[PDB]
Amino acid sequence: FRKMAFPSGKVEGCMVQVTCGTTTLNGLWLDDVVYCPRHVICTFEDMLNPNYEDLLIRKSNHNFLVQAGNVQLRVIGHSMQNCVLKLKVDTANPKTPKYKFVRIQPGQTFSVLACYNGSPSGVYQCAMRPNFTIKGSFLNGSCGSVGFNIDYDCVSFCYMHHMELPTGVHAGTDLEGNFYGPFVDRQTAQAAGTDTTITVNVLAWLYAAVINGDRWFLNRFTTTLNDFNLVAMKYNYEPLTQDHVDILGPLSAQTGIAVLDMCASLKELLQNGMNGRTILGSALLEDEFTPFDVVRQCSGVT
Amino acid sequence: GFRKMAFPSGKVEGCMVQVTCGTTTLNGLWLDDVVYCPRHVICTFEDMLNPNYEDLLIRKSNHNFLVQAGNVQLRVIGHSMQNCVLKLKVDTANPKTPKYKFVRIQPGQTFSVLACYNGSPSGVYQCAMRPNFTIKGSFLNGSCGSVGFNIDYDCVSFCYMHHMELPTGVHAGTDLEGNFYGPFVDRQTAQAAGTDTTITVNVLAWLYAAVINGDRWFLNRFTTTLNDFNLVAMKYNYEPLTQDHVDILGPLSAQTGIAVLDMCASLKELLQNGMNGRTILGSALLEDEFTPFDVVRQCS
Ligand SMILES: *[C@H](O)[C@H](C[C@@H]1CCNC1=O)NC(=O)[C@H](CC(C)C)NC(=O)OCc1ccccc1
Ligand SMILES: *[C@H](O)[C@H](C[C@@H]1CCNC1=O)NC(=O)[C@H](CC(C)C)NC(=O)OCc1ccccc1
Repeated sequence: FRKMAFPSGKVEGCMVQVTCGTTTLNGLWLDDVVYCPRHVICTFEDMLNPNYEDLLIRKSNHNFLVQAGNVQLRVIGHSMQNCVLKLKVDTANPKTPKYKFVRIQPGQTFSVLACYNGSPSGVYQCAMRPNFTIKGSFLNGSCGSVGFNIDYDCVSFCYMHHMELPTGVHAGTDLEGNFYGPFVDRQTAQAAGTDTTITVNVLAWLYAAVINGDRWFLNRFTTTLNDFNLVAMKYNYEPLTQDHVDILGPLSAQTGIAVLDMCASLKELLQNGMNGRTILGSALLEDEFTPFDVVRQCSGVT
Repeated sequence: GFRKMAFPSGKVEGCMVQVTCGTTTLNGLWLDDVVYCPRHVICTFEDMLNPNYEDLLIRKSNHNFLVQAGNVQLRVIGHSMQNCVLKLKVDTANPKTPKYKFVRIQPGQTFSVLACYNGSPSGVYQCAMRPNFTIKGSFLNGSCGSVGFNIDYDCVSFCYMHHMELPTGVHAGTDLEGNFYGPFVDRQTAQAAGTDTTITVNVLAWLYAAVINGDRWFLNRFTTTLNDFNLVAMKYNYEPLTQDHVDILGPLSAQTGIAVLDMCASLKELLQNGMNGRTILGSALLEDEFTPFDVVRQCS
């Protein structure tokens, strides 16, 4: 199995650069609005302790340089929504895809289109960790790069990049500017809370193993969801939600293995280990494949 | 941070089409007025078992090829065969053709794959040409004609077209000139690859990436000569490290202050002792599908 990103072309067509003063980052151009992180309006000195409402009062439409490549897009209005700036421009992007704005849950995965100066540089799969960080790959100038999923030509944007935490993981917002997790867009000392393993995704990977014929771990036990959740937390595993049980439905049906039966199989792995054996060729339980990712890879969805 | 990252696929997405001959369907690459696709599209499901391609091709007409770009059919006005690749001349030029080149990559080099089905892009991921000329892909029925590529300043360098899956689950294909990487043939028969080896220069590049990313547990105070390292590498089915490789690792050594032969001593310890259940960049195994260039591009 490999981490497979979505094709990025529909998003590539929406990336622009936004500059204020000498601070340049990326923005997302959909119809006649450009979305970008609000700290574009900060000087380096401002970022330590910014008063964003006051900083925005000192900015006019003509203070914003928005460029598609080297081509300027005239700003005709501006507003701030939470941690994102919305710059109304005088041109509707002809490459705007069908799109939605969505707020994802921990455990969900998405493709990141890493960009610099409005120019796409690479694409990779990320998972939202339970502590609301992502283990990304971002350098200076990457803010405003977005994360997304695609379903049948509709792009669901879920992440906009804002910052790096001292442990080297990354934090950001949805496209309404609301941070994932307890982070704020100030250049202050912030720490990601203790992370946990994404149980629903480990279960998805056990189903993927079963589908490919690797099933030694299937036991003769079962469990209740509550009993499992209480034990899983003792092993630094996330508890399962009703939604998690439901999204495992299709893999459960495909393999004929009840979700709570697989939970009991995982519990044995946690209480006794792997005892030298492997699953899908690995001694470690992978937790960044969602049940959708497993079915997406085993099917030919485009 | 450090991830396996692919090139943005938009420039290639605009070139993918569907090609059908009878009941066989796969993908094609549309550049200017030509569509490139694997020649086994002309085979029936049963022809595939043992095809004679020149004999099968002379019996086809232009109208036997159905090329669809999205919903729109392109009319085939000519066809030729170049090795294992069919070149279909269409009456329409692709307005989305990027600046491009056809290249044949070297074992150990990496490229992005755009997996497609029925002419529609499905996923993108990074692959390496293994020393035994297989790739570890993720491809299903209908993925043939999917391409691999690298992108440099808006010029797309096409290096791979997908043709088949081996019994072991690894994959084989050709360059855009139709010549297979490796000793494989486009016939529906079980084929084995030569014994694979590990790409040593890539493992070292990845160890330098782990250092850049503030990880050092595997480093040591020992040192080694190039020849003494290659003796141990060969013993562990690793590829030889050349002076050219040592040179290519130069920038990464200067950035980290770790001489190449010092990183070699580190890797030799890793090979003879194992990782003892520790991990490097979240991995339990030594990763060999990042080139030195891949590490530099992502780390700087
Ligand atoms: C936006 O491009 C940038 C992305 C960072 C650059 C390095 N890797 C990244 O992901 N974001 C920032 O520079 C961000 C701006 C604040 C106003 C949110 N600041 C930041 O990430 O600082 C981290 C930091 C905090 C405290 C001390 C030292 C560094
Ligand atoms: C083209 O879409 C397809 C890609 C395969 C399909 C399964 N996964 C893939 O990557 N290629 C073929 O179907 C190919 C046809 C030519 C060799 C004529 N055949 C193939 O990959 O099967 C090889 C094989 C050998 C022995 C047993 C089973 C399969």
